Amino acid sequence: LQECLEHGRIAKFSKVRTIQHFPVFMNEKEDILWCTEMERVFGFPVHYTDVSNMSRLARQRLLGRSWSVPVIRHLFAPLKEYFACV
Amino acid sequence: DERTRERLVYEVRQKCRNIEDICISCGSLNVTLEHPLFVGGMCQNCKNCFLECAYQYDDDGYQSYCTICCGGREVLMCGNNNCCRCFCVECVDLLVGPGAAQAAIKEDPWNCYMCGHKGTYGLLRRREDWPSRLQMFFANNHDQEFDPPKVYPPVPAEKRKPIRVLSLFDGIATGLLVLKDLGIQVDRYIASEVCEDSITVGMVRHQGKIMYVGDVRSVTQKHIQEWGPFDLVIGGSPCNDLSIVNPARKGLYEGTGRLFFEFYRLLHDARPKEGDDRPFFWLFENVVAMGVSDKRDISRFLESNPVMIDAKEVSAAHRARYFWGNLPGMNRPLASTVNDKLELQECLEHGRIAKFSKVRTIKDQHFPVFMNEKEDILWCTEMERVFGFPVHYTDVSNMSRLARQRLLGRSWSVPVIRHLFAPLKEYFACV
Amino acid sequence: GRDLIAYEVKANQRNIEDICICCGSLQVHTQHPLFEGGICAPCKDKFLDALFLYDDDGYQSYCSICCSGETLLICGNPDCTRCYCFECVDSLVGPGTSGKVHAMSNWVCYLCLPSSRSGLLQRRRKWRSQLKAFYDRESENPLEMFETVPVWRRQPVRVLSLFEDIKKELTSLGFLESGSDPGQLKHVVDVTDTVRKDVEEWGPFDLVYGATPPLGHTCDRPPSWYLFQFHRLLQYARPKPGSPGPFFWMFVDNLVLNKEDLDVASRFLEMEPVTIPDVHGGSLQNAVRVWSNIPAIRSRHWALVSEEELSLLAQNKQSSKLAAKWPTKLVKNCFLPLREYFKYFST
Ligand SMILES: Nc1ncnc2c1ncn2[C@@H]1O[C@H](CSCC[C@H](N)C(=O)O)[C@@H](O)[C@H]1O
Ligand SMILES: Nc1ncnc2c1ncn2[C@@H]1O[C@H](CSCC[C@H](N)C(=O)O)[C@@H](O)[C@H]1O
Ligand SMILES: [Zn+2]
Ligand SMILES: [Zn+2]
Ligand SMILES: [Zn+2]
Ligand SMILES: [Zn+2]
Ligand SMILES: [Zn+2]
Ligand SMILES: [Zn+2]
Repeated sequence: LQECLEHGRIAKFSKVRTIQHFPVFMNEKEDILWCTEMERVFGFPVHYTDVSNMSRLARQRLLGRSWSVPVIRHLFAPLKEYFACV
Repeated sequence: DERTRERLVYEVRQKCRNIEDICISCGSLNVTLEHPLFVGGMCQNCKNCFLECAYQYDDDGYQSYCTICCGGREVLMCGNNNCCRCFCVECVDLLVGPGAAQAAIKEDPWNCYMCGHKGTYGLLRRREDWPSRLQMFFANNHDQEFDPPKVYPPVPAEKRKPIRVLSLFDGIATGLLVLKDLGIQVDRYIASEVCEDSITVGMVRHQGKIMYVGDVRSVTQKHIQEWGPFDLVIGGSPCNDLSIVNPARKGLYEGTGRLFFEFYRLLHDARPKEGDDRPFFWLFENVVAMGVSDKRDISRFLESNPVMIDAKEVSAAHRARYFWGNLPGMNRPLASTVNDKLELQECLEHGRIAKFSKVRTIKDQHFPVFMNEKEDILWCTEMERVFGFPVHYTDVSNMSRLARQRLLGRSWSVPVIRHLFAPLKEYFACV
Repeated sequence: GRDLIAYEVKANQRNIEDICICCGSLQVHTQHPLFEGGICAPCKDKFLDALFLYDDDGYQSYCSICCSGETLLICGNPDCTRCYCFECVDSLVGPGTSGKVHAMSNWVCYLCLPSSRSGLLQRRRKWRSQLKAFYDRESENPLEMFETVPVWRRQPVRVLSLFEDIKKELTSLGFLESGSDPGQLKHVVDVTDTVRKDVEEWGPFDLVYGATPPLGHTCDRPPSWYLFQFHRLLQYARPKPGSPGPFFWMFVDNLVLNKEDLDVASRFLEMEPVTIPDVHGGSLQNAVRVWSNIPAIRSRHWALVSEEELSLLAQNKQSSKLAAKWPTKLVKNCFLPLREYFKYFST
């Protein structure tokens, strides 16, 4: 998890489990994972969801429902054997 | 003396007086200047009123007062696109006629006289090189006469060192970002800021590169001495209360004025002694919609003539700001590179078209974008693109849109500050 | 708390539209029409009540922001009736402004000219329209209601006045010219032969007036006949369809047609009569029944005056030997709102 954190932030947890509420000890204070870090946690590209003027609670909720990106990469990877490449 | 004023206008139109010999704003005889936009004289009190009021804008987005007299009774707003000018009824009673204002109101597609396709009218004619005269009009502010800033000879390129910046009122660390964009080596960046979200933005975007402090007022001269010699001190006073845009204007230089003097004190504390000829530089920034005596006190204390710089010349916003400072080439004209977007439409997201070519930050025009047959705000990443920030610059922490927009708005315009900091490459080390 | 807002907007950096400027309430029903800010629901009702209420001398009855008649500041423009109050000027503009304004005595109000720096109170643009729209959406059973005219856009008013000359009244209301030979009012006694072509030949009209006679009969023609002639020539003097300009009409009865003919008249002028008495010492000296569209004509109504007492008044005044005088002062103040629509000038 610590590799997915921003700089200036240190995680007590090694994993975050979404199905000690706020998982980050920054500046002697308990804080939520930021949106771009949740994006990093699932393996999305950096700043993936910052498209429109939406709230933080909605955008976190939009991220949490999504499939885990290296898992879906692992699954979709043998389809390269069956279809064209760039 | 109102009857005498109108009487004087009567004498003018009977060809007994010249319109250039009378002040068309308030009817005074003490004509020192010529009115920049239109034909007529201009007294000094009306200059001061013109300085304060000409770039003030209502929540509407249109001008707070009349363009002619910076005052007036009930204004006449312009229907032309992107134009925000206002002409009060009383001026139009003179310059166009006492029956043509009432008949021009009935005209539903009404263009103002700075936007009038014909350009020439009977008593009022538009002077030709008015943008040139508008530019010159701030060089015309020689009421505050000072000596020019001291020019230091350039240090050789092998002897250059990384720059050391004291940045008061840092915000979202625009100044360091611009220094990194120029490729200048930064030894250290000390920043004093109070709002946590802006601290956070800086911490993340500048990984292992910024030392943070507390209150500016708390910072002592001992702190300034012990944090190394500084090579560049930058700062800008809060323009939330100082502008007319905020509906809450209980004072004018309560709060924000104090904080200016904090910049003043720490500028003296960071200034090297006489005889210490090492290159030192400083920049202060403020908004144009400000008080004259306010502007005088600032120019006196900083001992310098301000330079207005509008960001329209380089960016996608109307961001006119005063810059006091001794940076070389602060006067020289702005150049807009091909990376800088001069049209708003280029700063929009895909699937979005803009009616405006420039938006000014503040059934009525509140939101500037026609997307999917619907009026909508600029998105936060687009506002970033409008000021020339890197894409997704402020998406660090879990903050609301309103707070984040507000955060963005206060910031200095990135190509403008690139234009100001660019000759510092001649004085400090590169990457 | 009227005083608290200066902290609330300045320190708490809060929008003026979220608080009620008229009293200091934090829950607002809507926004204030004339000035920048919100307004709460009882103040909304209070405002709508007081809206077009003026005084007898000519000026507005209540304080144009909050509708407080307790303290009043008269504006120093002869073409502005707007009167204010102290509590507002210091609360909304800053702590020592109402006393300075009172000491000026040549003070134009905010509506007149806003070039003066204002502490917190901002004037809404277009506010005349905003006022009209506010009344439309916020009044229960809204009525025939025209946007208020900007002062330079105020033309002289074109009056038709049937069976009673109102030149003297409206001239004394500064609405008609004493120095003009071309009369800006057309009085007609006999309308019997009049055709639509004739009323159209006489020019367009802004105001139409018509009244039944008092008890001393100049002629024997029944009081219903005047009412119906009024209705006809009223339909003739109506402006051509598509006209934005303000057209008004005012029919007056000096208690001379009975209840049956009164019911007929109520139907044909499409509203209920407004009774406006003269009460001296508590005692009903006289009274008059009106129909008109003129703003706040209906809030001058007195529901205390019963129909039996008006029948008694009619019986007592018919049986007197005195010659009949036109009750000028009852309907005189019922033309005051047209100040805000039409060109005034006095001497
Ligand atoms: N009737 C419907 N049709 C389409 N999408 C629907 C739907 N009802 C719900 N959804 C959306 O479908 C999603 C359910 S799970 C989404 C996971 C998706 N693979 C991802 O990575 O984003 C939610 O975004 C939900 O809002
Ligand atoms: N006492 C104080 N010390 C430091 N920063 C302060 C302050 N009071 C206000 N500020 C902050 O200083 C900023 C004023 S203007 C900020 C502009 C800055 N150059 C930028 O590009 O972001 C605001 O962010 C404000 O919150
Ligand atoms: Zn002048
Ligand atoms: Zn003007
Ligand atoms: Zn225009
Ligand atoms: Zn209220
Ligand atoms: Zn009041
Ligand atoms: Zn007034």
